[PDB]
Amino acid sequence: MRALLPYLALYKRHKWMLSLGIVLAIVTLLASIGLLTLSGWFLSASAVAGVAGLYSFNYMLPAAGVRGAAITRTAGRYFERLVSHDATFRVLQHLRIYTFSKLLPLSPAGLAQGELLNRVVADVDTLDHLYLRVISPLVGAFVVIMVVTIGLSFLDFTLAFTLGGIMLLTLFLMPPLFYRAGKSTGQNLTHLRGQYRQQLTAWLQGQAELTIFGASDRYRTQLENTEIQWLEAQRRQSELTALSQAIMLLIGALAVILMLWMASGGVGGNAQPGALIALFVFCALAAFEALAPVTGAFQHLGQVIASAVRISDLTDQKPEVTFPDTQTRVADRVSLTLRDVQFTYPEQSQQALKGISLQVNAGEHIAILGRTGCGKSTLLQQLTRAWDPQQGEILLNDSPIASLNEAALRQTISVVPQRVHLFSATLRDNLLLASPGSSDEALSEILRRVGLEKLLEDAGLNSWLGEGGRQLSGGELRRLAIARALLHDAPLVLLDEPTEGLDATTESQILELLAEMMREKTVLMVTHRLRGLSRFQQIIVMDNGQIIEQGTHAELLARQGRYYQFKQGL
Amino acid sequence: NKSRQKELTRWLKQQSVISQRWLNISRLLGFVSGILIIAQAWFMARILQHMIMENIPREALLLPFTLLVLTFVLRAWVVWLRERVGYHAGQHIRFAIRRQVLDRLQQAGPAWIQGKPAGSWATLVLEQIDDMHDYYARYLPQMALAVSVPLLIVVAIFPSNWAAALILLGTAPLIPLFMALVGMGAADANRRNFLALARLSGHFLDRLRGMETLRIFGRGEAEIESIRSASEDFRQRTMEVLRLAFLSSGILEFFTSLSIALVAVYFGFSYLGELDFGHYDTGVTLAAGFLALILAPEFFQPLRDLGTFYHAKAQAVGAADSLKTFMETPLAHPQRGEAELASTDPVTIEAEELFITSPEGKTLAGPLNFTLPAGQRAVLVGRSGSGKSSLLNALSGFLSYQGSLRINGIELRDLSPESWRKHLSWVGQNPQLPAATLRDNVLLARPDASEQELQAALDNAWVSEFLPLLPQGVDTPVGDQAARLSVGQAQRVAVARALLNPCSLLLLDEPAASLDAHSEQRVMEALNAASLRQTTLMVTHQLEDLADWDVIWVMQDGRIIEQGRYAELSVAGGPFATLLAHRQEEI
Ligand code: HEB
Repeated sequence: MRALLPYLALYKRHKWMLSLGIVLAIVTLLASIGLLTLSGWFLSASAVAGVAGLYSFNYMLPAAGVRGAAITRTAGRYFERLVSHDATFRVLQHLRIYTFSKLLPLSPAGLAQGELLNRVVADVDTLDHLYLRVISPLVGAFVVIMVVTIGLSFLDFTLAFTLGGIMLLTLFLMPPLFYRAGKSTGQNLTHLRGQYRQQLTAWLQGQAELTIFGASDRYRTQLENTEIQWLEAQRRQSELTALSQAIMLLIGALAVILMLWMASGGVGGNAQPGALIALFVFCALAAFEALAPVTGAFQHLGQVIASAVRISDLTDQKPEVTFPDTQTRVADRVSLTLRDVQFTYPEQSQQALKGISLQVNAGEHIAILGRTGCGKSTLLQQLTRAWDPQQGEILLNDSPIASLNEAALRQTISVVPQRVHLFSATLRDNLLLASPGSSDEALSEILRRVGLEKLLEDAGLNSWLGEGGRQLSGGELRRLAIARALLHDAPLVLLDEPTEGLDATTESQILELLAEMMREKTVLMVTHRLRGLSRFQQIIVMDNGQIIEQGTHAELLARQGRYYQFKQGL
Repeated sequence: NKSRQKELTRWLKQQSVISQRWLNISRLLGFVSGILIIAQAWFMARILQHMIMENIPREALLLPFTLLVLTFVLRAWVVWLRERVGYHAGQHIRFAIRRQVLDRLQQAGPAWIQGKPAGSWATLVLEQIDDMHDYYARYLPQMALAVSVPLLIVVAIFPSNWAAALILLGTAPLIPLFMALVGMGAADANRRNFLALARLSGHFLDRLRGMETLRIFGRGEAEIESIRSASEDFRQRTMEVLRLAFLSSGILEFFTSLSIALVAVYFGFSYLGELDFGHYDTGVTLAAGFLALILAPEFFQPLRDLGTFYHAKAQAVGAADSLKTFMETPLAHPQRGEAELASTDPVTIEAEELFITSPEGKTLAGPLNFTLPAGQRAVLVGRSGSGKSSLLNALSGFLSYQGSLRINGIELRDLSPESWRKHLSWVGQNPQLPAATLRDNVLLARPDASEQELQAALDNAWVSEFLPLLPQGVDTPVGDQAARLSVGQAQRVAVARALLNPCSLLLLDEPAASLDAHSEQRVMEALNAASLRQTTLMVTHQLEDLADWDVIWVMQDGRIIEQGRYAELSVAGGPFATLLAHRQEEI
């Protein structure tokens, strides 16, 4: 319950909208109770008065009651639905912005995955349920009971506290008792659901293997056995909800029976209550509608609390990179220099690898050539400041990289990643990402000059990409990454394995695209492919995280070192 | 009639006949609920009249109080029974739909299964089939209760006072009259709001999956505004529809309030003497007035509770949208014969004018005209997306084909899949270890294998060299998606599984594509030897070590464009030399 505190704090924005929804929920319930109680009293009072009491009996004042209660009940219900749904969409928007704003500063390393993010989206959806599914019914039930108890004690304190006491006692005791009674079943239920999903994913992914080896029929048999156990846990959970719905009817029965019995003896000082008996029994009949959502509301608090812990576990991680507030001016020419920084992870070498310490002058293209299958390259991550370098120092234009504020750092470095992401938006939005303000024609000429003509053939810039449609192939998807880096127009360009997974035709076109477009920019290109390296001013070949040798493609072959062996087809 | 909302609602009721026995019991028990509600109201009305009018002390009314307690206890018993019966109706429908979905998904085969991520099949099978439960467990029983209890109330009130019965019956035709005006078009508009909500959820998931790209471009702050604009656009669009959709709630609350007030006003002024109609010229009693008052909110309660179940129906219609189209997509389904392959000797694959077809009807490989003699090993090479992998899936029986593909002069169509696949061993990239322990995974090929045979397989595949590194050794749990084992040693387990039983045909689909430098050296070493025992077909881009393979097929755009041994192709200057040169540019 302490876990919900940060999400409860999010309710300060739109506090009036959220509280109006609960107030309208209370007013609708009180109008339902007041309308039935007034009708029950009116029948008794008029029946007792009889025909002889027509002239003495006042009915104008009850007439305003049944008119007022009927209007405030139908208008209360309509606006309770409208206001509480509108408020539920407001809190979802603020939950999504809050979660995204927390996840952004800890983006690369904090999140470590596609199953995690589907679970993060579903958890945010569950925190959105806390208001209508949990808070609105529980708070609305409490105030209705208190208003009924207080208002009904002007007649008799003993009767009001008996009906109000029974309703308060079931409001506070029964939901925790049923939440506790089904906690054992709700754990076997989560275990059996995750076990079924694991056996289903293994049965679907290994369908080729299972069918070939003749095991596809007996691995579906244990899948159906898990489903049977899973459905037996769901049946046990339904029998608990069956009990709580039956017990709710008996508690409502007890209140009516007690009011029929106790109020018959006397209401207030009047030992002959008459019409006042029907006032109490009809209040008891109507009052238990307020408690209908309550046990189901407290059950859902268990799901909401689980999601709140799970989201807080993710968004409360410490960001491992901090950015100053200095308003540095981005230079038009970037000269990157490195000192004692590692190119790749330790890779279980346990040799305490020394730094690389290379130097990149402004305007020069340098390719870092590293063995395939070795430790994964990490120079891209610590140049975009995914994490700080634990050893050595990275200077960007003879100034430390940590001295750049985020706005300047992202504007002085444009990177084409190995994993290029297609956002679901239109083709124009997938390119306006790189440069936010760009002319529609300056945007289209980029698509022409990178060789993406097919993307302007019919739907053009408005064509929907991503999951909506128009999946891009690996070759043309690489030209999308380069188009963004060209639009970004940063002085330093970082290419990570750009020609990987490409045919010789596409690989040659993209390499030529790099040279002519990125002539005036420093590129630090990291590949394990020998193609097109004659254009680079400097080639750095390294084995086991150490520069074995370095030089231009001409003089590097003359030394007949490790690079010459690669050119031999070794 | 022709809306998608009604089409999906008809589909949901077509599936409900699986548990029609349960839905009939539930509808029968709802009729018992109505009778007990009336017996409740009749006893309370009689007790109230005695105490209020005849002033009978509560100690003289033990018989009516006792009967009132039993009818309360019986009501709670029926509510308990209906809730349990309701679950059974939902469970036996979900169990049957899940069986149909898994039947259609096993029978479509791995060719169709890999068209989607396995987490999206888990959404269909777990989440969306389970989203249909409350519609069958709660919504459909409540629909039956909403037309049985109210009519049974009217039948009970009508003999006592026809004016009171008219007040309740008068409001009955107006609620369906509203459905024609609003709420038939609003229901389908809401179905699109739930689609827009799910699409807005995928908009947010898209921004989460692309935070790495948003970070490097510094677009995080400008992507909060896209989240805010999209959410704001959804809310305004949805709230326009809900201003009409929530009119059903208010109108039902108006007609329940009007009916209670009208019953109160009619009876109250009848007692005062103002009115003299509706009471069957016998006289209006307080017991008659109380019976109609207690039963007036009960007349509308089944309809009011049906709006409490709106979301049970809304999420079943959303689930039916995905499950109806899944069950209706036509699929290729390669046809299975009855013939059996008599011999256990290496087969002679022959193909002429062979076209391979995807499960959706697309052609994956064009005209194939190859021939592979018994005991010979061949390699498929070519640019990614040229249909090399499709030929191995056709031979496995996973794909239908238009042409000729004869195994020993017998068409692959006519071969019974169960008998054909016992002559088939396959090692592919991305190994799949479905079993629990590493010994179960290796022994999956044939559990009857002896320990001596199993140890030979674990030795030839070089599995035993990393067994000491494992905690439990050979009987080690492999974990979810082979988490314990790295891809290099998981693939060696697949090699052990393949060579556990020598076969007639061995298909290898880039076995050592993404393995480390060491496992690749041991996976290939085992497969280099295995490929000599029987007919082998291997798909690679590791062209530098194909000298010993006696046939090489260069595939481009779904057809074989070159053939011959390594010595001829490497110098012929054809497409293989281009591919070989491209391969050599790797380090
Ligand atoms: C537009 C579409 C829509 C939507 C989107 C929605 C969304 C939502 N929602 Fe809803 N609803 C609706 C439409 C809707 N809705 C309706 C129509 C109704 C009805 C009301 C009555 O009837 O009463 C409801 C009703 C309702 C309710 C009450 C009833 C019951 O009990 O259930 C609630 C609570 C809710 C919640 C909610 C939420 C949380 C959400 C978030 C997700 N909702």
